[PDB]
Amino acid sequence: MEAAHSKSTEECLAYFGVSETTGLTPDQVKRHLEKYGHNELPAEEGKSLWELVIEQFEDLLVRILLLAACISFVLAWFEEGEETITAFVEPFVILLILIANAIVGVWQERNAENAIEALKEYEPEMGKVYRADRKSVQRIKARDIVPGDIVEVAVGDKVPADIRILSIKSTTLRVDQSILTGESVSVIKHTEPVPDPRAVNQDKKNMLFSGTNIAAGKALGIVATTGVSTEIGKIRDQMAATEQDKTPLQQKLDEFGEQLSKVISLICVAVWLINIGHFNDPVHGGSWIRGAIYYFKIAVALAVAAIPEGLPAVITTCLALGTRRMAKKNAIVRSLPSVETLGCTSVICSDKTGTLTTNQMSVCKMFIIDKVDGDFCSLNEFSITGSTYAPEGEVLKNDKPIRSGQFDGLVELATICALCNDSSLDFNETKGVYEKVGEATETALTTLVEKMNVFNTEVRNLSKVERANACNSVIRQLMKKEFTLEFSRDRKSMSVYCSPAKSSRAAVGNKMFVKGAPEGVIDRCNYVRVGTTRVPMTGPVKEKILSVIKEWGTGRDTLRCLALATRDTPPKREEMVLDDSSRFMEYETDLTFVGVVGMLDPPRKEVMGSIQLCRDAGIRVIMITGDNKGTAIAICRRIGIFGENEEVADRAYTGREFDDLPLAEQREACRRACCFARVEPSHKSKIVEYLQSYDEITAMTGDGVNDAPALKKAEIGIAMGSGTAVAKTASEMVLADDNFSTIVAAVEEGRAIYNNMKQFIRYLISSNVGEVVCIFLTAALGLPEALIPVQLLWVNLVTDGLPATALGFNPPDLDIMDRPPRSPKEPLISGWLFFRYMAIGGYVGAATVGAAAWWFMYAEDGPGVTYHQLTHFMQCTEDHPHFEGLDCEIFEAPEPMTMALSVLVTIEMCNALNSLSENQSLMRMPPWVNIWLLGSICLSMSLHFLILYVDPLPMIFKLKALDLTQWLMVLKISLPVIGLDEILKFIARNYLEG
Repeated sequence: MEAAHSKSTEECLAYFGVSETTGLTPDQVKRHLEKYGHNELPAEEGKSLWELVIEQFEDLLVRILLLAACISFVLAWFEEGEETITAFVEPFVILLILIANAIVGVWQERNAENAIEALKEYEPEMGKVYRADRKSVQRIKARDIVPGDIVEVAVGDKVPADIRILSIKSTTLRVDQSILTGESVSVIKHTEPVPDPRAVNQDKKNMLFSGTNIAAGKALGIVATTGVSTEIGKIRDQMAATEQDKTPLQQKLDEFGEQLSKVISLICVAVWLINIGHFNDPVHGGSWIRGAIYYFKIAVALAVAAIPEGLPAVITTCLALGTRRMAKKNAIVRSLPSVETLGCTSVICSDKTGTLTTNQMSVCKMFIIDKVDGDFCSLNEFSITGSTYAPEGEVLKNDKPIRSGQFDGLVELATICALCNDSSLDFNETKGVYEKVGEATETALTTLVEKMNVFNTEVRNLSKVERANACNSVIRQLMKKEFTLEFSRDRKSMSVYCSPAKSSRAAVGNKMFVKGAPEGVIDRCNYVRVGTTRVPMTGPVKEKILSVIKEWGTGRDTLRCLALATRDTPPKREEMVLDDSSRFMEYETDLTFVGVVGMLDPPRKEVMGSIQLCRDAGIRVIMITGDNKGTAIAICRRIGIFGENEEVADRAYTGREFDDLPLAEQREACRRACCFARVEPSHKSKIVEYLQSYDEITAMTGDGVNDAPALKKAEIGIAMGSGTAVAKTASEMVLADDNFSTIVAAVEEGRAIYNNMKQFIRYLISSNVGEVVCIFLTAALGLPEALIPVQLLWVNLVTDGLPATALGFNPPDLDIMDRPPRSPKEPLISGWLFFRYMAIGGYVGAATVGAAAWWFMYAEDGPGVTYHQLTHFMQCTEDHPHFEGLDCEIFEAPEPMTMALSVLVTIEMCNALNSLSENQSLMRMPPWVNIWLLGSICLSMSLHFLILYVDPLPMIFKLKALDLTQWLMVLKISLPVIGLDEILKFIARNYLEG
């Protein structure tokens, strides 16, 4: 690793003193071991999440509760033993709950690391290295690279470590970058320097890393690095040995968690500390040590209520049962905790040629020179009938279907596209896929001549395999190809040499068909192919070629234009010396320029629909591409990635521009930025960091054996279907098909997931404040019962799980997409929503001042008594030395404790209107929306009978009162005060309707 890309290739030879000639000798091998290492690469290291992020804060309350329970038992058993009855069995039931906490805990960890799960392995086959340590072409194996291996990347060499190109033993070189970038495109690197000091991998466009050499390019490259030192290794393991990030909904878990824990830990301790007086007094005190431990357990019950353990297991359950009915798009669901987390997606940064450009590269347009007189040209311009790898659908004459063989120029044109085409299309029926065999450029040509069907062959009548190459090889069966000299960067053309078969016309009547990059062809093309005829290169003809390159090339319509020229006067294998670049170049004149074909990386497709919602309504799609700025501009406008014919400069920033400007302006590319041109993993990470500092939290695409800080540190790894194992093993949302719906159903179904987590987390935070305030009543005042430790846990058992899933979840709420644009800046805890939370908190607070404390009077439906005066003075009742302690303890009696428990259960359950819809209250009551609440009510009902009547529970808790109206003090607050939240939804800009 060195500036290398920037520097002379000739210097790069000297950098290790190596060549095909003077090869890597044994002490050069040694010399390099003695510097760089030898591809020591860490594996997987799927680190966990749950306990660390949640339990290990409140552990010192919730888990040590077990120890405190044991100590209270140990005390009592030495003092009044069995006699402690309720609070004797209470430590055992606390133990039972702690066992259940541990079970729920281990389930949650074995999902949290199971999100990460079995990340990374499988390097594909390395390369043929020339060496001198054995001067033999060693098909090297991953570890035994010793920087300076002279790798012939060529036939199926998955380029091993950090390489820089030295020399090519062919005129083409195409190195696929799927396995390096995500972007599944066989890029043109180049032998010579890329002068700019940019350290990133696209800007290193002569440095090679894990790229697929697609055989078209018998190259030779120097291994510039090996080991952790290697860019590939470094960029793997700095993410994928310890992966995690904000995984979008988790960032909104922060909002609650980060504050809550610290507050809860503190207030639990405060409840204990204030009690210094009130631990001494009678039914808990006397032996005030009991009192202290009692209040500790009460304060820990407060912690349980405020940080519910069930909650994340519940999301995992909602997730499981949700996702299997959501996801009508590409979503190979790699792991459960990827999805109900993914559903607050804010940016989908997809690599270009997968989905956003369907990796189905066919020719979309062409023009031939039709006929020319008085220099004015009939250019027989055309679009091609129908996108995709469909060899059906011929050619449109402006733009209506025509069998292409009806036009004279299209004969020799088709002969170019079939012959000057050494790659292919196959229809591997076995896999059901039209495989783009070899270079996508020539696959496009294959599909083109199949569509064209110049020789009117039956085609769809041979097997659909043969139908990918039939018309093609009919042409080849006439004009027998008899060598090819492939596309060089320099001459900007390739020469296929072909004459008839059967008719012995080789050498003599042997034509040459040339294909290459625009200008380099259009100037050597000294003749215009006037369809059949030939004239010189005439003016207005060349003028309209020179419009087309900018027309269908810088307009919204932009083709990847490829110029095609026939040679008429039959060249000679006898004059064709078959070696140098320029030799070929000068043979390539007498060129009757036929026209330009254009492969616009699929037309329609479809990729535009999503992008509206992915510009405004929420989830911004970015194109990641190896395309340069100018091309990417138009290439994006073509598919609505920048929507209309609006201005640019900004909308497609290059990874170069991005990196030229220091980190502030680099950041100030990222917000709502529509495309990032010339980008790879090294840029993808930076894009995420900047997106996160706008809250445009990510889902980033890649596949490659160094896409790791774009798989994670990127919220969700979107695996390209394409190259490497590590996509499909380590990225959570695997793509398979090219459908654009994948994007749309984030702004649809992903926002449903967001609403799931909303109503779910809402319920607990609004209801279970009742449990929270119960602790305040029982602990601060003289036992005016609400919820003794075990009694608390029953309300928990009612309110966690079942109501959260009941609202959640399923069709969550009304207005699924139709809900306001989820503009990445909305909190979870929206101001007026927090006001609602506090209002419901006020309600459950007042209802717990009810509990038994108020409720022993007014309309009790049981204890026809009162002394609700006394409650005010703290030191109420509690066994004899207390204010008015003639009685033992009126709240300790059967009906009040059990009923206080029961009233909290019911009053918290009333929140299942306020948290049911977010705000569309009345209209989200009809049972075709999520009404699992029926099951929640069934829980409360069955548990009511159980807790009251079935005596084993009355031992631990207290005994039955009667199923009745009950609590007409407190219950008759609930429904009116819920109606007050209706009024609160109408406060300000006061409409009064709902």
